[PDB]
Amino acid sequence: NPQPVDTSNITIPEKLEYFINKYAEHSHDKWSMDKLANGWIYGEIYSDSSKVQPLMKPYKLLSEKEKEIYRWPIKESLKTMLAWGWRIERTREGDSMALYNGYSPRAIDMSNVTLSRDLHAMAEMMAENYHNIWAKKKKMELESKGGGNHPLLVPYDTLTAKEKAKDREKAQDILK
Amino acid sequence: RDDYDFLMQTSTYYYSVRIFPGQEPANVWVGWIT
Amino acid sequence: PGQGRNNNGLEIGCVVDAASGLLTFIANGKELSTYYQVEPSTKLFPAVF
Repeated sequence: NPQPVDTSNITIPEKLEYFINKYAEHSHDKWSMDKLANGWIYGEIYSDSSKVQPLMKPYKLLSEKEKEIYRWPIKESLKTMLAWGWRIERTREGDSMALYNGYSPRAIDMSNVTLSRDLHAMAEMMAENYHNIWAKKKKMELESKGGGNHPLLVPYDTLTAKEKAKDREKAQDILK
Repeated sequence: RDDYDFLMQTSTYYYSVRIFPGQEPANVWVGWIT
Repeated sequence: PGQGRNNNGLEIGCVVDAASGLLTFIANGKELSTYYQVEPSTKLFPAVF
């Protein structure tokens, strides 16, 4: 039975707004890298035929609607990690960077960061929760449409490494 | 750009170390030892 | 100050003046405040820790 943790009653603190904004900008940067490397059509205007929809303007220049598509996954991510009683705080380094401070993207590589044992463990556990959320959604839609059994609807332990790669890398990205 | 006579008469030598992206600069020291 | 860490690899340039025994460093086109003065006949090995 897929039972993701409940996040309705949890509220993200105010100091995490800057984190949410930064992560959303970074996600937009990665997505721009992805599509530009793919061969996407650059966003000067809004033309349907030439596939120029997202406009790839700076996250500064994105509207609130396009800002939410990145922030919301981060919102439930923070809600999930906080609903587990975890203590997240901005350290002296965060205070120091706060004191310190047409679109050409620049996204830092994240695989360079080395993750510790404990953070790795909670990374796999939150990836398990992510898979549980996806499994619940998949189950709901499959008995909504009344047919088919998806192979990936299997316990996270029984999932393979390649099948768990998405959730593992998303957890590693947020922790990193 | 540079002066050929100054290069011939000088005794100043140079090298450089490029810490690649992904390696934290705080963990790297650059200089000379005996 | 915390930089973008993507513009280029951090290129620290070590300069040694053997005629005067002066050791200077350049962070990125800018001369660093730290400098060293060495005794004559010193042998210096370019080292990185």
